Amino acid sequence: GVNEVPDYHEDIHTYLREMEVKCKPKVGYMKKQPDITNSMRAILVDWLVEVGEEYKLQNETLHLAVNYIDRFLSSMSVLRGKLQLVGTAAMLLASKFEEIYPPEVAEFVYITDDTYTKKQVLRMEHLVLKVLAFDLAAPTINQFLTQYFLHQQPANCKVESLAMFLGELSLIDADPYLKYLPSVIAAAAFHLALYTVTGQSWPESLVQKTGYTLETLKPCLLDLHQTYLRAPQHAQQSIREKYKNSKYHGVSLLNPPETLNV
Amino acid sequence: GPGSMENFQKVEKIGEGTYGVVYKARNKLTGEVVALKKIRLDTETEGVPSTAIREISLLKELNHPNIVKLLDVIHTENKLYLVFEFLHQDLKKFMDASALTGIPLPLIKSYLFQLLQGLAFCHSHRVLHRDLKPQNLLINTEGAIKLADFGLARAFGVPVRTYTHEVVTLWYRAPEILLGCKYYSTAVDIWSLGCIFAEMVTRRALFPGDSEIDQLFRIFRTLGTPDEVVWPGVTSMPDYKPSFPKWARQDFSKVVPPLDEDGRSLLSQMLHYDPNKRISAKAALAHPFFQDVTKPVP
Ligand SMILES: O=c1cc(Br)ccn1CCO
Ligand SMILES: O=c1cc(Br)ccn1CCO
Repeated sequence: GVNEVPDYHEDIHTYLREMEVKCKPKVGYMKKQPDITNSMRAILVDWLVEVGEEYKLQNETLHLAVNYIDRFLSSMSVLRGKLQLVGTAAMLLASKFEEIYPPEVAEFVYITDDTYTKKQVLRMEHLVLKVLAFDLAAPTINQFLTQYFLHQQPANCKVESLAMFLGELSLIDADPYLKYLPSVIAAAAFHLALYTVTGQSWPESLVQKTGYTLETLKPCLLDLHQTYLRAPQHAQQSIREKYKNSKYHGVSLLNPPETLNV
Repeated sequence: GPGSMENFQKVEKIGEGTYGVVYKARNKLTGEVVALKKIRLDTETEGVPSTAIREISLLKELNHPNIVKLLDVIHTENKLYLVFEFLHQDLKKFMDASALTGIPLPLIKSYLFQLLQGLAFCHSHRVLHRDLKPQNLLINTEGAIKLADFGLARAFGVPVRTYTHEVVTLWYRAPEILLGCKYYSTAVDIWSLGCIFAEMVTRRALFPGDSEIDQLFRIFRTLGTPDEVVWPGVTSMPDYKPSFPKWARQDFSKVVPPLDEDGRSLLSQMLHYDPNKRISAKAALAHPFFQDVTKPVP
């Protein structure tokens, strides 16, 4: 019905496809950052995952924040001591954009363990807004996922949750996910989830919608499949902890497939 | 961005929201008349307001002839200036001051047709307006009308999630919001436009309630109290009560007597109880009511 916006879903998908390209971070920016590394970024994102669950924020908010951060670090060089300040302001902006009830600024100061002042958080807020030129309505993995989900016959909540989980895992690791668009990671994540839970494969209807095939998804899929296998070993564990929860059907306890068969 | 306050000459104050004041101003270099919305941050303890973050980010993306244009944003440390295209009037002032003996049917038709184009463009770009009312529709001297005030607007996902409740000025608010529904969608904007359509014909609000429950009752007394047949799920809705009086649907020619058959049809499809059956902006553009549409000036 109207909740799935029959008359606009295609227009919207097409628009999101054009926007994800505009909102894309620079693939190679971490090499151009003198003082920070993929590893430090992973620590930040893992922390923002914990912040999101402590304040019971939407997953969309988490995804937006990571988008803001990566775009910011694409043109602005940041000392390791200030990385958290960027992340905090990102999360604040994303909260004000997507949340009904965003946490107050003071709560954002609080979670930084008084590493930063409210003035520093607010001034960084302004800086991020300047650097992004207010361009905050960014397509996320989630925005594509929810559309792809409409193609399950029938809906399977384990599939949905597992896809969300895999997509979130991809936020942690700039290498190699910075090089894939949200629409493509979402596709890879949906197929892996679907295959893992039901044995089924990326449906023809989504091939029609997206123009993507298992052929075109294969690179990303291979990376996502590795990320899923080694997730119990990753240094960052907050997403796995969150997906043990019943809200998400405890999908982090599901076992990864050992092979994909193409 | 590409601009500084030095180049504007303030002319008069044209408005005032809860964010601050709007002035009509003039670009001293180009000649352009603009509206400056000032948003004060220095006074702000919570940094840049979410209302402004949404308005700017969403309006940056919406270039359409029936959506007011955000021309620029001047971003000081103490103040934020939104530069907008200037339009002389809103539809509310127009209906009150010059439409004393009515808006002619050609102009009603032109206005509704433009509003649907604007709204269709919003929905196609995953934006809900959530405050369509005559005060927020701006008219120029050329006969254009444009959706304005995107401070209550929202970027949606497909399918939609639960968003803020009690959105939309009460008289323009859809039953599905009034009944506390978990989810609402593009249909809430169509309802508002339906109310506005009627309001352009009569020059008076269609459902001027003084509380949530009075709004519902005035709607029910006009369209009939909905049941499972007209609106599957209604009786399950969180703020549906079985004790609701059961009013008969009045024939639609009595709701807006001056309206013709095509008009009545279009109106009925905008005010359908069931958000799933309610007509979309995109579909409504094809309705026979518009068969002879032109763009007359006020
Ligand atoms: O100091 C911090 C804090 C967070 Br949270 C993330 C990254 N860094 C850089 C050094 O690890
Ligand atoms: O308040 C005004 C007035 C004019 Br005229 C144009 C834009 N705005 C801001 C809301 O759109």
